Amino acid sequence: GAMAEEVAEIILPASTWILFFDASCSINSPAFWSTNDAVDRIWRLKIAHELVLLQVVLEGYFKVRCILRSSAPAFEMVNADVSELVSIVLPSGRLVACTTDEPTLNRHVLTVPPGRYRVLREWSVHEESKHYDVESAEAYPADEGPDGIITLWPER
Repeated sequence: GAMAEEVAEIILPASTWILFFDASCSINSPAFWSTNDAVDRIWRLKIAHELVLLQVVLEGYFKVRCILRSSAPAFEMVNADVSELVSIVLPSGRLVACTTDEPTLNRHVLTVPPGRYRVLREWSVHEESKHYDVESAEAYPADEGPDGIITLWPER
């Protein structure tokens, strides 16, 4: 039960929002960001479960582990300070990430079967606050993090 099926980690800088979405989502195109009120249209995508939003308190470099799991995790993230159950729709199954600092990041996270997933966002503010002074992804200490874990399992 609760079997890890696919696992990957990304390390990226961010000052406010890390955004997870299907590669086919409108946010993954320049036309989304070239027109006004992109911040309102991000929130509408979140409301519509087309993106998942990872907020950070201050600018830093953060390690995010993403897991496709057969069900909800048997063990919570050990140092998590917050846990929220949301969902995401992935019409192509290609899960990618960007930030409001780098909208063109298009960072591949995982390729999962297309469909709708329950999503657990686990985040450690304590771990996040260790990494505001990280200069680069390469300088992120290998034995530290993840600052958060994003777990997907099929919405049934």
